[PDB]
Amino acid sequence: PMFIVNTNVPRASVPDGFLSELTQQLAQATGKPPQYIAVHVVPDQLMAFGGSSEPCALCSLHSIGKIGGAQNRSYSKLLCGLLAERLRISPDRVYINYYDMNAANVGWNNSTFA
Amino acid sequence: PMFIVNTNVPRASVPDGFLSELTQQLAQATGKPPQYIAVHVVPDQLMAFGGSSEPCALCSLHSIGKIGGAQNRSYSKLLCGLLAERLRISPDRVYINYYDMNAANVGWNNSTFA
Amino acid sequence: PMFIVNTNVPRASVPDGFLSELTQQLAQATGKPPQYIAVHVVPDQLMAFGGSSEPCALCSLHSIGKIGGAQNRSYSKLLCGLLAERLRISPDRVYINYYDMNAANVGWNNSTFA
Ligand SMILES: COc1cc(-c2ccc(/N=N/c3ccc4c(S(=O)(=O)O)cc(S(=O)(=O)O)c(N)c4c3O)c(OC)c2)ccc1/N=N/c1ccc2c(S(=O)(=O)O)cc(S(=O)(=O)O)c(N)c2c1O
Ligand code: NA
Ligand code: NA
Ligand code: NA
Repeated sequence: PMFIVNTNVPRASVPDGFLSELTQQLAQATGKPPQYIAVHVVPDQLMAFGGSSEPCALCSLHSIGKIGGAQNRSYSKLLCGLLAERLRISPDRVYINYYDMNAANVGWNNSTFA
Repeated sequence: PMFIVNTNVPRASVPDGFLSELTQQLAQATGKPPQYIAVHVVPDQLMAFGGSSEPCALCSLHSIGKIGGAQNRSYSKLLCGLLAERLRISPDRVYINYYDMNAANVGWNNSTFA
Repeated sequence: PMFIVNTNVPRASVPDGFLSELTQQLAQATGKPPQYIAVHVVPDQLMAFGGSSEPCALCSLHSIGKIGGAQNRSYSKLLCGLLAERLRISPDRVYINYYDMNAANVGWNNSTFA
């Protein structure tokens, strides 16, 4: 799975340890081994949410399967939780787009997952 | 809705008010409430369009609904118009990918829109 | 087609000519003219792959058609090869998401490709 967070919070506000915490929490939530989890955090962005420049985040989570209505509600609770507690971003200023990828449409290590 | 622009135009060439202008104009073109519109501008990027490093932009508009053949033409006209006028990027060096998101696949406020 | 690579390798490690090499080789792999290929390299990113931050890349290739099981295997071998040779990124720390876009969902030059 791959999780990306783009945010206007400055880099100095992202705690040491945050990529590793995301990695573990995501391995647990998706049930995938942490070796297959990739995480990307992009701070200091020029962005607005509802017109406002208060702390916000635009995120995505791509996974081959493990995406669906109930799982996505559970991921959002987890990930909004983490963004609130670690980056002090309000959950109503977070979007997370979920993508259930076909294994044939994900390249890795010179091939695809199909 | 979430609109993202990545461009090789430098930050100093992004005029004050640009994020607000996008928010406002997208609210109107899409008909959706502006409190839900997020915008994100990423300047100074290392990019090429057609092999050329002349100003260009690669963009995404994601929304729950309001995505379709006629509507996307209207957004393309609007958004190429703003990138030409404000960032001096030629419309034929702009790509915009449109995504009609399922509500179950967008997290917000600890849950999803489902 | 549009190819984006996000990587933690520093900008000074991206060799001169790399965006042109990606442009040329993708034009060949996809069969589309290079005038229509866009590429975007994002170095110096805060990322982890499998819990750690050795060189890695998270990529996307969007194309109108020319996306499918065999083609994507070939694109993955081509793009992992380039990232390994040119950026010193191991193929097993690369993910590439492939997206077959509908023409009506790609804006360009004030309209869409529909
Ligand atoms: C805004 O639109 C929606 C909103 C909701 C909704 C509302 C409220 C929610 N949360 N409320 C609260 C309240 C208090 C909270 C408090 S508090 O202390 O009590 O204050 C503390 C905390 S805390 O942080 O725990 O402390 C909280 N979290 C709180 C909190 O979460 C919420 O949570 C997830 C979700 C759900 C669905 C919606 N829209 N759905 C669709 C679906 C399809 C559409 C299509 S189509 O069908 O797909 O085509 C086409 C088109 S169109 O083409 O554009 O016409 C459309 N418009 C579509 C469309 O709109
Ligand atoms: Na130049
Ligand atoms: Na896109
Ligand atoms: Na992607």
